Amino acid sequence: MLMPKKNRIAIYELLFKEGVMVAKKDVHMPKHPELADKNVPNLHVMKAMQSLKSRGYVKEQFAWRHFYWYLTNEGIQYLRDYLHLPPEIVPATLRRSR
Amino acid sequence: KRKKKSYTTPKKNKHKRKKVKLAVLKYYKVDENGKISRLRRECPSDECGAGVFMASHFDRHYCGKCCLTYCFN
Amino acid sequence: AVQISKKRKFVADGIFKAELNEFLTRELAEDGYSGVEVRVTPTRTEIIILATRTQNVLGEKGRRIRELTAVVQKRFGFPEGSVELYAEKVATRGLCAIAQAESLRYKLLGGLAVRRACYGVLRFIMESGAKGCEVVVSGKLRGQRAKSMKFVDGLMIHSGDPVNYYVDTAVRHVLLRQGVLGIKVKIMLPWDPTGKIGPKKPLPDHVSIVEPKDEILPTT
Amino acid sequence: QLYWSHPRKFGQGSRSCRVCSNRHGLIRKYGLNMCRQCFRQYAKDIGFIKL
Amino acid sequence: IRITLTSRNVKSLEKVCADLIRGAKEKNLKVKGPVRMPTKTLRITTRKTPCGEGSKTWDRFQMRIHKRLIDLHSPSEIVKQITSISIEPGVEVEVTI
RNA sequence: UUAAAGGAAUUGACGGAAGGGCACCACCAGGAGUGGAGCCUGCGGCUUAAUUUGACUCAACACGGGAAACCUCACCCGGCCCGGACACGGACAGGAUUGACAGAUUGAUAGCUCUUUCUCGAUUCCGUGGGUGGUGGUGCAUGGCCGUUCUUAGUUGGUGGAGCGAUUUGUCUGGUUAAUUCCGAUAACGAACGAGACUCUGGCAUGCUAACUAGUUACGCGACCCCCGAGCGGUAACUUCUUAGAGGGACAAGUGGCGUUCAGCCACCCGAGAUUGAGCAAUAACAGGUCUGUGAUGCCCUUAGAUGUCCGGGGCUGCACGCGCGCUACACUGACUGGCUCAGCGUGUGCCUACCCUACGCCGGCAGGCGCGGGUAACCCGUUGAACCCCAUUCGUGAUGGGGAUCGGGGAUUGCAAUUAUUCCCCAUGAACGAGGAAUUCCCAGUAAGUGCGGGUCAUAAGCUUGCGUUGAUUAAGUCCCUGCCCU
RNA sequence: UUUUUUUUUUUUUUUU
Ligand SMILES: [Mg+2]
Ligand SMILES: [Mg+2]
Ligand SMILES: [Mg+2]
Ligand SMILES: [Mg+2]
Ligand SMILES: [Mg+2]
Ligand SMILES: [Mg+2]
Ligand SMILES: [Mg+2]
Ligand SMILES: [Mg+2]
Ligand SMILES: [Mg+2]
Ligand SMILES: [Mg+2]
Ligand SMILES: [Mg+2]
Ligand SMILES: [Mg+2]
Ligand SMILES: [Mg+2]
Ligand SMILES: [Mg+2]
Ligand SMILES: [Mg+2]
Ligand SMILES: [Mg+2]
Ligand SMILES: [Mg+2]
Ligand SMILES: [Mg+2]
Ligand SMILES: [Mg+2]
Ligand SMILES: [Mg+2]
Ligand SMILES: [Mg+2]
Ligand SMILES: [Mg+2]
Ligand SMILES: [Mg+2]
Ligand SMILES: [Mg+2]
Ligand SMILES: [Mg+2]
Ligand SMILES: [Mg+2]
Ligand SMILES: [Zn+2]
Repeated sequence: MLMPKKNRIAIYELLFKEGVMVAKKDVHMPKHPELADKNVPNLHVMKAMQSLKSRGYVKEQFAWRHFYWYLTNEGIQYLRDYLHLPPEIVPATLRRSR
Repeated sequence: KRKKKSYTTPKKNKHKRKKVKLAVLKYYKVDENGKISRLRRECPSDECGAGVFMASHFDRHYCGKCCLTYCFN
Repeated sequence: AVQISKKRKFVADGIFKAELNEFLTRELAEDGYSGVEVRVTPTRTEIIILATRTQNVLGEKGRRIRELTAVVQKRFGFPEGSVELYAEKVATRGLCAIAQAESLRYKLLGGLAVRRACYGVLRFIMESGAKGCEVVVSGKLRGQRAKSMKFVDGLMIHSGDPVNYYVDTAVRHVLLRQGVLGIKVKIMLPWDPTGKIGPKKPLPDHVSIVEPKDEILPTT
Repeated sequence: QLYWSHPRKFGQGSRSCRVCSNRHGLIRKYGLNMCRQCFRQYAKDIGFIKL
Repeated sequence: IRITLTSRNVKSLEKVCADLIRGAKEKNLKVKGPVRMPTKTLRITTRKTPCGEGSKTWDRFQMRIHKRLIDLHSPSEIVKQITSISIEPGVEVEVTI
């Protein structure tokens, strides 16, 4: 019922890079939408981000077909759960301003 | 409308698969207390058979990962 | 290696404006969101977000505007920081009807009976330079039957052309345990001949003349 | 597994609204995809006028 | 080198065209006039109602597409200066060499 | 035995009550019809495994932009899937969780189930809860929207008088207007919405603007005609036609008559036009319709053998019937065959997620095919060589050659699939129908009507609908009987 | 000159 093992770490890598995840509601069965950022199509994106929005790790917004994923400071407190793996790096939204 | 449903039962409870194995599965044979004997056949090299073995069957030889099938008369 | 027709590029731009605006009103409903002006430049695309609380837009470190700057890039494919977002402080809060209905919503969620909230927003709008205003609230209020409520203060135009640049329509939904409440706020902007306050064309009915000229005119 | 058959490259199934994933009421083709129900909501944004 | 101004409304079209002519004619630039391409009208007609009850009542939506062509035969170095104008957001510019 | 009966008085509504008006969803004078036939397509009723369902006077019935081969699809019949988020807890397999070859099985090449046993690497799985999803119910729980009351002129408050009050007076005796439109009178005073004013379009126009993505005149070259400086079409300046911006131009202004100092009406000159078509559109409502447009939504219902979801068929089309919107017709003012001849909206490809328009040449009788070329468009299709009409031929009052349904055989073309529906074409078959009873609809000038084209749906695609044109009448310019509305 | 009838109950009220 799982993804491949590279899939979870890759999609959390994309979230830890940008801080913004975006997909659409088209659930993989009548047609095959692929994210332009990754290889895995869209179903596993949904199943990965629903675990975050359920536990409260990543907030959710919906628009016209699409999901946008939003990140709070509580979201950063559970970006610490991703920071289990690498050294201390903030995703490049919060950190600096020129 | 106001339709009402029920089970006619001409199709009983067919269970989903309950995977059956032994308690553990012992594969490797030691000869002379230190020499390795392998009882079962190995898959050919299509980036599967290096550490993945075949299945035994009445006539078939099945590869687990990449579904390579050999069979001989 | 890409171009489309002039007939379809305008309607694609319009669907882009509508998508952007209603995503910003679906997730910026917390503070006072008024609108956008989207400027295009062949090096950079600016998005001006007319909003009320720019403190809530900047946030902690300048965080939310940069997050939504990444958001707008990651679906429309304008990379490398080509799209730049800015927020602007709306000076007349009570003049934007979209802002005032959005201010009415968060009061009407947490208690705050409909009479007190509606008279409070009407006195504020009428104090804020408005010539006339109308607030209509429909929904399950104090019963099972849908008793609609109307509130009119001053001077309202309904027919003719200059509705479309005198009357600012605001239509919003409120979810409560009773169900839903539909609100309609429409505010007739005052005629100011110069500036950003109201429209610059006068009413065709309201005709201004000049006061008398002179007096002395006798021969030498 | 067979989740997807039935090529769906054309016809009524391939037509999907851009606003609420509707397919039943017909969807136009001017570079635009709507319902005709939510088009009236959004014509004032996308820039159509009656006259 | 020609410039195509395709705009959303007529007043901003006329104002950016007048600004371009005023910023053009002080130089020694031979200018071809603001030629008026004919108006395209994209029409959409709508049933107005989610369910089919009542009198048959139709919307009639229009957009007017306006287009002006201006020819400025020159070296392209001057055209780079001509491009730099604080332009109205409802106007689209094409340049063609 | 019953909780009212009743009295005055106010506002609605209504009146086969009176006054004053208005409207072709009303009439008169007329036109085209519809209702009669065939056919297309909705609805009721049957049949059905299901023939999914909403709407039932205007204010439902070519409506859900509902033109379905499956998808759509909500209904049957059968087979898979978890997308069971997430907590706590159970086994925790001393790591074994799912994926699958082959064989049986099943429509299936579904590891669905059984035989068989390799793989899979801490997401599972089992359960207690919660939750998710729903074209399920409830439009009489609701928002949004739409329609209608209501295409008529109506509607409301502040202060003040009247009355205990409900309310009224403003909002009116009269004149006038499409109009609560104005003039006037006046216990009312100033006001506001609506109508107009406003926006688009139409018509006129400057010799303003100005044009190699539009032209024109000249000037050439150039082909033919006669040959006589001519004539027809191929390749220097000016905007009249082509496009579109600013501006102007029409106001009852001028005359006369009817008019109370009036408000205004009638007739006429001049003009391009003495006013065209729309849009928007009040206060208050319907217990109008939509939960099947929505991630707009309350509550209920169902949630793993699912009302979620795919997947394969079938179906909404099935016919002793009645009804509605329509198309083709009933022929000589016509059909057939040839020739001649002029349009306007607007549409067209690598599109925010899946998509063309066609020029040329050659093959084929036609539907069509093959190469080649253009068009992201005032550039190419396309000086959109349209139909109607016009000229010539044949047919000659005959169910005739009008009529073209019924249906036999074949041929292209889309598509994953046309069979119990595609569509197009060829040959054959050749019915009813003789201008339509009771009744009813629509309509005043580029109008009804004949006719073709473009768009929406789409792949295939119009008899539908929505815009465009093209040819182009008859009879009104009036009333309140009939239908219905507004004011005392 | 006509011209009659057309189930039955569904309708509750505020602070400044
Ligand atoms: Mg309402
Ligand atoms: Mg009495
Ligand atoms: Mg008559
Ligand atoms: Mg007929
Ligand atoms: Mg008939
Ligand atoms: Mg039925
Ligand atoms: Mg209702
Ligand atoms: Mg209903
Ligand atoms: Mg309602
Ligand atoms: Mg009802
Ligand atoms: Mg009194
Ligand atoms: Mg009164
Ligand atoms: Mg001209
Ligand atoms: Mg009204
Ligand atoms: Mg829904
Ligand atoms: Mg049907
Ligand atoms: Mg019939
Ligand atoms: Mg009808
Ligand atoms: Mg014939
Ligand atoms: Mg015959
Ligand atoms: Mg009739
Ligand atoms: Mg005919
Ligand atoms: Mg068509
Ligand atoms: Mg088409
Ligand atoms: Mg239709
Ligand atoms: Mg009786
Ligand atoms: Zn939608």
